[PDB]
Amino acid sequence: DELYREILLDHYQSPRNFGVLPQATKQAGGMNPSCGDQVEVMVLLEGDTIADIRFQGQGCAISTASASLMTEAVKGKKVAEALELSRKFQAMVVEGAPPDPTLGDLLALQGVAKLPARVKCATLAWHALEEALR
Amino acid sequence: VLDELYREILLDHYQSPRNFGVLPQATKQAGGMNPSCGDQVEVMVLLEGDTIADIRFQGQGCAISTASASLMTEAVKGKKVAEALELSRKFQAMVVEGAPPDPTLGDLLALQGVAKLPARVKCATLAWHALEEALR
Amino acid sequence: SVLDELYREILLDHYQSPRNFGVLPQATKQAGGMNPSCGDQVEVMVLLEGDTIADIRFQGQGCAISTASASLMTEAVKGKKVAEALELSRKFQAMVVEGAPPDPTLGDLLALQGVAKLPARVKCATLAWHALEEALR
Amino acid sequence: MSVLDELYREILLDHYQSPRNFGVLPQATKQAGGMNPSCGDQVEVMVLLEGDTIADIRFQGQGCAISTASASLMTEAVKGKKVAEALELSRKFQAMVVEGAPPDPTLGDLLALQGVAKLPARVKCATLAWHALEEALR
Amino acid sequence: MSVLDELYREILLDHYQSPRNFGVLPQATKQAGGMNPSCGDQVEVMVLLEGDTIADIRFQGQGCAISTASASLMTEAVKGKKVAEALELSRKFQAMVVEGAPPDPTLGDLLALQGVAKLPARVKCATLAWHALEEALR
Ligand SMILES: [Zn+2]
Ligand SMILES: [Zn+2]
Ligand SMILES: [Zn+2]
Ligand SMILES: [Zn+2]
Ligand SMILES: [Zn+2]
Repeated sequence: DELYREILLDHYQSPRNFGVLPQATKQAGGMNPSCGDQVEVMVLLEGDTIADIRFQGQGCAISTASASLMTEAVKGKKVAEALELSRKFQAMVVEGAPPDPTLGDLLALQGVAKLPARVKCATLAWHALEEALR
Repeated sequence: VLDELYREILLDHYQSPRNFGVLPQATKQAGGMNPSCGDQVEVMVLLEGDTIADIRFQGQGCAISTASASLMTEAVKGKKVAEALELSRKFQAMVVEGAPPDPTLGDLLALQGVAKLPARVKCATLAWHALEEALR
Repeated sequence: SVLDELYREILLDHYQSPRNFGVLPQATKQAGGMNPSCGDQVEVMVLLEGDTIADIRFQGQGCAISTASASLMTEAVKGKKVAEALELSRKFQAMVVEGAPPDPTLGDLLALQGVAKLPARVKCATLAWHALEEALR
Repeated sequence: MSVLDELYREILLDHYQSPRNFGVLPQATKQAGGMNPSCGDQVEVMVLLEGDTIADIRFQGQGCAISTASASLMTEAVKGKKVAEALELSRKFQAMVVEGAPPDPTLGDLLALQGVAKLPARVKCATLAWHALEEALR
Repeated sequence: MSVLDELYREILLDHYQSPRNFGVLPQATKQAGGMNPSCGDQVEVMVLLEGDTIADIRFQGQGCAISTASASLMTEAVKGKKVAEALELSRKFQAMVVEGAPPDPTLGDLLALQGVAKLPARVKCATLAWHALEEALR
């Protein structure tokens, strides 16, 4: 709908779930020395569900929007279902895999496939998440 | 241009969704969840007789479900329950079926493009199904 | 082409933030319009300090075109002589209804020039103007 | 540039929506008016002069987005400048919009209206506020 | 060319309208001013040094949208970095906009100004803040 341009802008300027989790079950950071992106993901698990999740860090607009979108994409889902969006998303931008409708707002970051130099900027948050949920 | 205006309508509603929130003394509420996208919604309405005196929606999902929910509450607020149902059928005929858009849909016509996006049709109709469920 | 798409932005801006939206208690005259085609409704109120349209505002719920049109309408008419407003009304209708070459004198109104290609939406744009014409007398 | 052309468009839109220095100016040293009936634009420029410098300036009127944005951008470009300087900027501005000549960066945000050179029927919409300024300073 | 283009335009607009680290830096260790004699852009960069680390940095000035956005983006890019890392960024930024070199990925959000390279006469509006930074750090 090309309104995905707004999704990117919205999340870049108003990142969701940005901050610290008082009580967290899992936590893992990530960093990109080159661009200067850094993100730490905190997660609260209840059973096999991501009860709450938040991120912290600074970096380019792409990494900030990606972290925001990722937190919104997995909150309330099961760890398994979360790891599936991760592997998938990494496909949309790393291997240039084909788009997937079940990614919803995450689609807004397809173009990252192009300009493979910034792919690192978009997967930082997802790597941190997987390192947390493992 | 029509295409330019519809794009702008969807953006405006995604950015500033109308009637977002909760109704304190809601006559009847109803919730809804999406299987293919995982969109979740809940609609609350205040009825004075058979007129939707007020309505509100909350929850969240993709941009489409939010814009569609906003446009929906805007179109039915203050309207007769029967009118809300009339708009709902017209909307679904447009989005679900390839049916030629009913001109009385107004700004809801901006979501016409979803008709050619299955797996995304449920993102648009979620709010409407919850509304119907809320109106009994 | 920084300007080549300015009209679209002007139009989109008026849809988003329509001007003179509200009411004018004690308006010299008022008039309402409605086209069941799209389901639009409009209320026009004007301040006639004699022969000039001092202030003006519009009410009613309708689609984006009806909203933008009535917005662009009030901005193009406020503070102008009654006759001047009607002159613009004719020029505007000539543009959207008859699809005639838009009169450059229309200024910002040219933002709606594309409506001439939309038979099903012509009344959406002209509604605010017909209401204006009924009020102004 | 594309990204830059869009930044400029945003600048124009901003000045269109919220023009700067818009309104009457108390103690105005002088003021001049201008009309561009070809479009239906009208503008009034008022200046407060102190020596050879424009201490303050404002404009009023109504018209297309281009003329209003040109008026707003013009007030911001000359406020606090030397009368001769303002006139110099007006020279360069009209040279860009009327002669399509290569505009130097000393026009700054005014460069947003550079494309008007390719739009003969809009040149007067852009130059109106400046002719008024010049007449208000003469 | 349009996904990030859209985002880049937004970044520029946002930094120009709401520049970051804009104000006087009281505890400034060193500072330097830069000026584009013609465009009228002026900037002053103040840095608070702790060892070889730029602990804080702020800028002051007035000018065109490009110069403001650039100064804003520059302060964000170098705050918290070592002096040598800031000078490298400056070198890369100038290679991008002055030499038109293949934009170095490490520039991040600064890549939003890559397009200024296509407008030679406006390149000085983008580099002004960086020259002031370098002078302050010398
Ligand atoms: Zn990055
Ligand atoms: Zn959805
Ligand atoms: Zn209509
Ligand atoms: Zn004009
Ligand atoms: Zn400059």
